[PDB]
Amino acid sequence: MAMARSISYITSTQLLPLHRRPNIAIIDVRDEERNYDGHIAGSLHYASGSFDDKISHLVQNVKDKDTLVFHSALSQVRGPTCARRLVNYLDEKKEDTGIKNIMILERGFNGWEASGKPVCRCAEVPCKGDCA
Ligand SMILES: [Zn+2]
Repeated sequence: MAMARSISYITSTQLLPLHRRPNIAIIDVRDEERNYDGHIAGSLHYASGSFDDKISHLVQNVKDKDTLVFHSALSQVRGPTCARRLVNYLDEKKEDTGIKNIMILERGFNGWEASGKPVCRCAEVPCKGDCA
């Protein structure tokens, strides 16, 4: 009942009605190497030494088709922080949002970490969306 107007999270099913196409990707920030501590799937984690040199980078590579999901887990608390930095860059430039549509994942990888063994293991490089 009125809860889907850009800049919002989507439930497991909410992903069905949309599922635009590969144009979607999940952004994460913390260090990447310090977050996984092993392997992983989907969503790419990045630094934050600039906080603005990462969204100009994404803005420069909008690729036209672009859907962005932030956090990678379930916005347990950092989600708002994700938007916080979004504001930081947008503050540096203005009306940034290199992404066509920004939303937050309902599951991300909370089930895997929380109730799906520690973290992805395997022994490959391109294993899953993002495995470090
Ligand atoms: Zn893996």
